[PDB]
Amino acid sequence: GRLMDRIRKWYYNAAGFNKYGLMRDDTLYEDDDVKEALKRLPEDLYNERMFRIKRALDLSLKHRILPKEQWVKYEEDKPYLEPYLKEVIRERLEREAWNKK
Amino acid sequence: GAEDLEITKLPNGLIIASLENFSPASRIGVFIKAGSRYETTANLGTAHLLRLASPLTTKGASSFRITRGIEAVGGSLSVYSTREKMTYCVECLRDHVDTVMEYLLNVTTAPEFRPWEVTDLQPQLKVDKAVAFQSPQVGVLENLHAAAYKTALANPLYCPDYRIGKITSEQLHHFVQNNFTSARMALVGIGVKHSDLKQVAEQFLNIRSGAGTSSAKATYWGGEIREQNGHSLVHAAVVTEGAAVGSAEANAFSVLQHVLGAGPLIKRGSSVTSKLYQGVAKATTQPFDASAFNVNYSDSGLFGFYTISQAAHAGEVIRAAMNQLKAAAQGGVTEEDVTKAKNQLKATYLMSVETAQGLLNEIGSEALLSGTHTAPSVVAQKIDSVTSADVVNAAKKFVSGKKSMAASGDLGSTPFLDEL
Amino acid sequence: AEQFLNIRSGAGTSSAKATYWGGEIREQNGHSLVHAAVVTEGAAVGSAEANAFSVLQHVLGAGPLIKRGSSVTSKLYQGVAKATTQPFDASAFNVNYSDSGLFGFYTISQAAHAGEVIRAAMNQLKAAAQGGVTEEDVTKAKNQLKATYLMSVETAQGLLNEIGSEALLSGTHTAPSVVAQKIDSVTSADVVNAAKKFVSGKKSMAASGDLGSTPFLDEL
Amino acid sequence: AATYAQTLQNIPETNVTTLDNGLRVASEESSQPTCTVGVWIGAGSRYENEKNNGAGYFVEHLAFKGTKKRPCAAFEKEVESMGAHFNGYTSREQTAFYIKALSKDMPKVVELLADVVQNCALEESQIEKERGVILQELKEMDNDMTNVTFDYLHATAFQGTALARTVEGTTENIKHLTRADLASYIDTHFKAPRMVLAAAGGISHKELVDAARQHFSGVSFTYKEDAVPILPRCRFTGSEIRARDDALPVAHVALAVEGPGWADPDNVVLHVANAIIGRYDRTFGGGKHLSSRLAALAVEHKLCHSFQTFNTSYSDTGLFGFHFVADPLSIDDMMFCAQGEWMRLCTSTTESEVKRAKNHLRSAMVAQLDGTTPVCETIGSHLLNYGRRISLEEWDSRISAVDARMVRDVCSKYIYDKCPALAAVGPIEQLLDYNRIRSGMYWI
Repeated sequence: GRLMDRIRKWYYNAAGFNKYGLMRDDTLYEDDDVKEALKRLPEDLYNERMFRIKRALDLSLKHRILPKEQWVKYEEDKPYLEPYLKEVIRERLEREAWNKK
Repeated sequence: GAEDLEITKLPNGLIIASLENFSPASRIGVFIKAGSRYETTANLGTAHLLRLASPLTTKGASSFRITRGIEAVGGSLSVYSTREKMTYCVECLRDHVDTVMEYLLNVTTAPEFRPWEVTDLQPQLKVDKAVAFQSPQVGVLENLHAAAYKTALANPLYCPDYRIGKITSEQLHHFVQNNFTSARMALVGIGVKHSDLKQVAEQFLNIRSGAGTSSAKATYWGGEIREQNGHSLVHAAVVTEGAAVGSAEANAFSVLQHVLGAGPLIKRGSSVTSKLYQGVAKATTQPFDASAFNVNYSDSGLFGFYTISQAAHAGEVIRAAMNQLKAAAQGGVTEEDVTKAKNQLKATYLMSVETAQGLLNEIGSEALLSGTHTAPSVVAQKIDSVTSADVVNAAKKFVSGKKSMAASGDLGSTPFLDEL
Repeated sequence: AEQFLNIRSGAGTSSAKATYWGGEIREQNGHSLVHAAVVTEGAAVGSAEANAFSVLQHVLGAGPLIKRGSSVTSKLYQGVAKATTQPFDASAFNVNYSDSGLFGFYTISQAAHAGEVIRAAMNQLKAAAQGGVTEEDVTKAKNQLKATYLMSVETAQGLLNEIGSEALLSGTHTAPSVVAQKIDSVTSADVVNAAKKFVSGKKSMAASGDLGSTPFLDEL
Repeated sequence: AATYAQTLQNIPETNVTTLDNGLRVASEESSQPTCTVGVWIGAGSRYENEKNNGAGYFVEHLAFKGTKKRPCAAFEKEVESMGAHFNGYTSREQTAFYIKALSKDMPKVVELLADVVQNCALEESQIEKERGVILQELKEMDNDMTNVTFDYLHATAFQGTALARTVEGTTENIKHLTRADLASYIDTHFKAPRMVLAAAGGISHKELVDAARQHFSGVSFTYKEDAVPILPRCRFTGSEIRARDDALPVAHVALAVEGPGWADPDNVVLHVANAIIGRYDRTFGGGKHLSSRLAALAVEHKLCHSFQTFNTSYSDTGLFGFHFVADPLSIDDMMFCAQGEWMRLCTSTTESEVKRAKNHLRSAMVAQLDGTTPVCETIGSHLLNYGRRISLEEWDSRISAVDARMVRDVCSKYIYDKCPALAAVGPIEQLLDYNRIRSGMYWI
């Protein structure tokens, strides 16, 4: 329901990665699944993620953040990887299930 | 058990052949009119990559399930193809047909050609092509078709180098959407009941009607492509435009073929019934080989001879093969030679169907470029019904027609098309 | 040279005569640009028929003289220009070997327009073989050739090459005035004949790129 | 429609009838216009000795160059002109000559066969010609690493015995074998009690045997003549032979333990076992998803260009092992995983694996009877080795009785802690130490 649909927007702003100009998916810990997903991203999406991340690291070393104008807005955050990652995991679960059978 | 060979032809033009020989194993296949023939300078090699792409994920089954699934029931899945026909078939024990069928269905009608899978697959073209070319035999045929034609058929059967890695998921999809159409496909199937194979073709074969992309006419060039590569052995092939599939002049060439000699019948034996072999034999002294070459395509064909010989003797060997062709065009054909051949041809034909693969191929080939099954007695009737004159004429057509030649090896002593 | 050089005497291995085939080798490689060259047996070195071709060369056009400029004095260039719309290039190809030579044109053009570009280069050759050569064109050429020759010797390299080439395939030094005398002493007819020799002779062609729209030797 | 179970039963039976001279005639009649008939002889390099090694192969080269009743030219012309294909081979324990023609010619064929095995011309001039030819085939075969390796595998696995020899023989034996030795070999080995006339296609067993009695005459007098000789047993040796040539592009390696021999039922389990490991080659599209673990690893780690398992049988023994082709720098890892898979076989096979292995095996046996020539090959072989025909219906019965537990026991029985035979050819520096390999023979 549209209840926690607000909570999310709240958490999203509490987290604060948007202050670094990062997308939610940019902050994912790169375990195995995530690593595979990243290999599937189209070139353009991949390079954009790369610049965003490098940009964030540079801000982090400088101990600064992006001007308020440049912060990613909750509703404009692109879940660019979630689709691929969801697929990668099903495939894995398929194989896992099949190899027990 | 022993009877029939039904063959329906659904609404959309999708032909279904079928024969129950009660074999403990089945072998279903999807024949299609498609190949490097419909390729354009723009999408060269896409047919080849498609061939290697059979195991990639589909809309109904995943790359993983396709392989594990088929293997679980001791089945097999393969794709054979020529410049103008692609066959996707699967084999397995009778009790698993329904299981193996799902993947065959999925592969040919529901590929996804996911970009990544496709990107990882492409370097395979380099490998696949590397083993094939281990046979000099293959290199010259590629060049032959490129010298014999200006288009369509001139297109190579193996993805050219410069294009490895450049084919796209688009091109694959587009190639499939414009060629794998019900009016260009036939669902043949040995070891099964016609009703079953038909109920399948219906409720499941989606990609309906159409004829999509039409191949450009096969223009004849008549070129000569030579390849100096050092090999102690020179492979040469000289041909001329010949008969097309189902052409009246076809049966004629096929016979002139055996008369000239096409393949040994006795292990390590000499071929006396081969005028061509025998002729060359009297010409050279060292090891060699020579045969009657004959290909019949939809809108064209090639005919001539193919020779393998030591470099220094390619000259004498090729001339010899020629003199033997002219000598035949000038009535150098006994009424008996025509008799012997006719038998070797009928025998060869009949033996070439004992194979589950051989039979399915024969059946499906007709059901695709026809829609009917010429009885064996009929094909026999058509073969011997070839006069001694027809044969001498075929030979004439060669001596007169514009020749195209393809050779490779240490061509230092190999003659040029204009010196024969 | 004397009190030092030792491997000596004779002429050793003699090269086999240069037989002429007249083939057509095509190379499909994808390149957005198609390079094509169509020639015919040309003239040998030391041959009187040489000068004629060299001149028909400049008449047809062989290399630009104005940076980024159009070549008007180039019939071949000009001809092709009227034919295609996109970028390209075209020149008179001419090689003179000991016992043979090659002559024709060379063209670089976008794939899709190779057809129109090569035809054009051809029509411009036939048009020249049919007396399409002004007495003035022959005059202009003769100068461009004498100039090109004279400039091509300011280089230490260029000079040594010129000198040495003669002293090897001759043993003498044709004075510059003599080479000049030989060049302009080429009738307007000689030129039209050279052109004829091309349109009639057996051609050999070599092309490479996305030849999808490039014509075959038998289609020209 | 009809089930696999039934299609198996409705398979025409194989008829066998022995003559009075000891020859056995067998066939499987089909409704086919074309057929295959030939004689399978229980002879081969194993029957040769140190001095005639290669004779049976030399005899294979003359077998077709004409008989006494009809010289070279005539013989070939007669076979060619009827559209018949004449072929055959010779191995360590089995030889064969068979023909592919129209069922219509079945009887004339049988006459041709009998003329070949009984009346080889052995023309003195011909022998000197096949001498040079065989010498050429040796240099050619010398460049086929796969065979050079299996020869070496036999050479060491059965060192000091008859099975240690190659089928083609030695350079010496071929440079000197005589018209006599070839005659002697034929007169010593090609005999009715040791031969089997098998036929497949559209042929009447009766018409066959009738044509048989007619051309296979030579009736024996003494008891010696119709007694089938028992060969001295070949001792197996755990050992290795390393032929190193870093100049070769890729290395070949074959490892094997001693097999039970034709007669033993376990061979059914061993074959099932081999199906679990299976085979591979860089063109298998299945790639990383292949069910064979070794195949998967091979793909995931680029372990080799190819590999194959095998269970080569012989009368009293055999070789159970595997062979792979790999780049100089991946030999070690390949061997590691391979032996690893053998240990998995002995200690932790799964019902799922055997279940699948069986289906693969069933398809394989069926696929071995795909045509007249192959059905004929089976009959000739079965008789000569099992003394009868084993129908697919039987094979399937046996194959279906195999389970995990059984594969483990059989494999442990032939592989676990055994000294293997090793043959390595090529740039093999990275593969090393028999000892290390011997240790790979135990503890999963």
